[PDB]
Amino acid sequence: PMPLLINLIVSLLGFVATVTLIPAFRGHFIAARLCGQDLNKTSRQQIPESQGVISGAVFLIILFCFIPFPFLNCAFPHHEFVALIGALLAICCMIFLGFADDVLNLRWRHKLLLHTAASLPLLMVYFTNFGNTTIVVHLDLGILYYVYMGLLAVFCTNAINILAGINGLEAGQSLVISASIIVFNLVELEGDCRDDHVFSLYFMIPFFFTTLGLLYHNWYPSRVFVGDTFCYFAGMTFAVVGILGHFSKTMLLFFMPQVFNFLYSLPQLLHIIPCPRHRIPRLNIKTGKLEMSYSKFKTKSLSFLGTFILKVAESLQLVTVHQFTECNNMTLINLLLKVLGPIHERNLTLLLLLLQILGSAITFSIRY
Amino acid sequence: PMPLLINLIVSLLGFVATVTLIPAFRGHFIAARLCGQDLNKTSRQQIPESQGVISGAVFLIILFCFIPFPFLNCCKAFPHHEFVALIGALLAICCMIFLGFADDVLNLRWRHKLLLHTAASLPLLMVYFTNFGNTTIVVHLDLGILYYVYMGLLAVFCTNAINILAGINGLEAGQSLVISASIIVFNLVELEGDCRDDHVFSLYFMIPFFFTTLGLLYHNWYPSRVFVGDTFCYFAGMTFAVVGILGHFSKTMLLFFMPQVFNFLYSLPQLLHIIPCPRHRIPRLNIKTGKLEMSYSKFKTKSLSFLGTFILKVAESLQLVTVHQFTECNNMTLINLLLKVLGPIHERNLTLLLLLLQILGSAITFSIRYQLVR
Ligand SMILES: CC(=O)N[C@H]1[C@@H](O[C@@H]2O[C@H](C[C@@H](O)[C@H]3O[C@@H](n4ccc(=O)[nH]c4=O)[C@H](O)[C@@H]3O)[C@H](O)[C@H](O)[C@H]2NC(=O)/C=C/CCCCCCCCC(C)C)O[C@H](CO)[C@@H](O)[C@@H]1O
Ligand SMILES: CC(=O)N[C@H]1[C@@H](O[C@@H]2O[C@H](C[C@@H](O)[C@H]3O[C@@H](n4ccc(=O)[nH]c4=O)[C@H](O)[C@@H]3O)[C@H](O)[C@H](O)[C@H]2NC(=O)/C=C/CCCCCCCCC(C)C)O[C@H](CO)[C@@H](O)[C@@H]1O
Repeated sequence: PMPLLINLIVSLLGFVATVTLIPAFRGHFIAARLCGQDLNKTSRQQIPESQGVISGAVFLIILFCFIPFPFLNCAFPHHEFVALIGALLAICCMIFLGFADDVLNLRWRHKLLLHTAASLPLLMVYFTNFGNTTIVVHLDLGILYYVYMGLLAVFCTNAINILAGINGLEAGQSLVISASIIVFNLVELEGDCRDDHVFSLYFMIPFFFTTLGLLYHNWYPSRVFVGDTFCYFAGMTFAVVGILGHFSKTMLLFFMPQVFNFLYSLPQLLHIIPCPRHRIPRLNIKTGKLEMSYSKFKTKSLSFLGTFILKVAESLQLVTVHQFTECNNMTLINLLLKVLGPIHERNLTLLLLLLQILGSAITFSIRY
Repeated sequence: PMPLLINLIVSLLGFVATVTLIPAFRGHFIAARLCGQDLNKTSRQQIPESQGVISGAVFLIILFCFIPFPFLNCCKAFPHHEFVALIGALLAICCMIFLGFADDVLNLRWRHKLLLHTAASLPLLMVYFTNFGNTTIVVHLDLGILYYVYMGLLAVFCTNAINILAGINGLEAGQSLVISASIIVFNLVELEGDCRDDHVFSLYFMIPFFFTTLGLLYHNWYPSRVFVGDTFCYFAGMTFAVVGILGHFSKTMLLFFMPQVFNFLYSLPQLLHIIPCPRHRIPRLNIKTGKLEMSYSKFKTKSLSFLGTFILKVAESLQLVTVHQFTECNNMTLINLLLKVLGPIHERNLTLLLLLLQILGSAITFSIRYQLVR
């Protein structure tokens, strides 16, 4: 089709724009103190933080210019245009919130409230355009359905965020997921539901190419860091395409390593097991590779429920406790390291991307 | 009406939210090093910058929560066009808040800022086309694509028109509040007239803006405890451009922009770099007096091109610019011009004077609109 072709053109041009603009603005970011040190590397220099903003900005630009082409000589259909503009509002709000958060370092409560408020537009569009709240069981979920979507949105913004820390991972898994969703959209295009999946494509192709431009700089050695800007941006874009596309189940299935990491980290997130500020592997100076990390805490003080959960985990061979208590920091990165010992940062990132691809293949096998 | 009542309620709640949250987040801003030095006082301390974002944030929140209330049981056919007007306008405003915040953090160049103003203005034009589409000026000529240009530039004007008229305390938020209040009165008067949907839309976007900006002014007033920054400048300008464009009273609105239009044109020679343009063209405080005096731009005459010398000679002829002899030319901004007309004025008094002049401009606009005695 012409719309998809134009979309691809502007998407490639936007990729070029991102790759070009990142270094042009480096001085700006550095002067603004928007930078962070590579915690998993020996050098202690600063590295541009919240680079996603540039990519994010470009992304918006692209869509802002691409809105008209689907409607060339098309009683105008205000509802599809409403879907587009509302989705763009949600995404823009989320990019803006991520950039703000990185500069300001907001507490978790602030984060969650702003996530919900910025997620409302998705519910607006969904209600006005589609507004179906029934799941096969056939039970009509009602208001709770909206809640679900809401939560889903939040999840997508924060899940990708917590599965981070090693060089190049964030944008990498984001790209794998985006590509899988693109393939799924193209397959289902010939099927019964075609408009939903071409919408998902409209939003996915430019995201894919811009995120690629960002990963170009973010790959090991990381010359830049993407930050909450990008994390929340990608999360919300995925939530949008999945919700308005009516394949949130397939998407969540694409979110397998993310879901597993989130649930695995759930005791720390809820303060059951003490949650350090940074829960990433520790580079061993001698090895030249990433070992696991631990949470050290006074044993007796811990709540009873926490001790019980930790004992269950030790029974299941998930946590390598060294009883003070030194529990193994529970993130997917550290779990891969525990199963396969010390791994180089680049190699570990690559392994994680490959596992994501395997999850996508499993999902495709389930659907088909 | 129920929607306007709910709007007023949530607007007052948002005013409280702003006045409360502004000081609460000061630690975040300071720690992030987002602050500026108060150039018009002897103190050297830092003041949190871009606090407008907070207001902006609250603003968005309010409208995100207010979108449903206009449509209550609004028949199986929902009107997507009023809804898209709302949503597109909010996309533009949010994009603009975001642009101002990122610009204050990054200190972007003029080219970058203007380009992004255009790109963030596109949603407004999309809404206008899909919903209204009229491109005829009653002067009766079809402007065609140029109308879309006009609105575009108009948007890009507003965002910047408030930004350049700044520097003293409370001028940005103050003039923005005067404008918003006058536009609210205009919307209410015209509410009972022929065009009710356009003006109730203007109200929807104006009332919460007025009250959140009031929350910001509470702290921004002299002595300034906060700075609003490009975030608030762009946010306000773009909200105004939205209500005016989609409200179909851009002429009346521009008439409300009399101080800002005059200050923009009067600054035009320096903006175009014909006459050398300093990075800050604010009135220089006098340490002895304690009042604000004019500021000049010093430069070698030889470098100055023929056109610049001509403009300067014309200005001197009209008694608009003071020139001494290298050569120094009075900085051209409405603040410096009022100081030329009235000599030294204290900071607070000068701010209040500019607000009063803004009120007079609004009154003139009402007289012209309704053919009333001045
Ligand atoms: C707690 C946690 O996981 N923290 C992570 C999380 O922390 C966030 O970090 C961010 C910064 C981090 O990226 C730093 O790592 C450095 N870095 C990054 C790459 C790199 O290659 N090298 C490098 O040095 C680099 O300096 C960079 O500043 C940020 O501060 C967040 O505020 C911080 N916490 C959260 O988001 C909490 C977000 C709260 C999430 C709430 C979840 C709610 C979901 C509910 C859904 C449900 C209701 C449906 O991500 C970090 C990634 O490194 C982890 O180290 C850290 O352990
Ligand atoms: C050039 C100019 O006007 N500069 C101004 C303009 O410059 C901007 O300044 C800002 C900084 C200013 O807020 C500082 O003043 C201090 N301050 C602030 C309040 C206060 O109460 N007390 C105080 O001390 C405080 O430290 C604060 O950091 C900012 O850097 C902008 O990027 C800067 N450039 C522009 O606007 C360019 C704007 C480009 C204009 C583009 C116009 C194009 C319009 C075209 C329309 C057409 C298409 C129809 O605004 C300043 C306001 O103070 C002036 O000092 C300065 O002289």
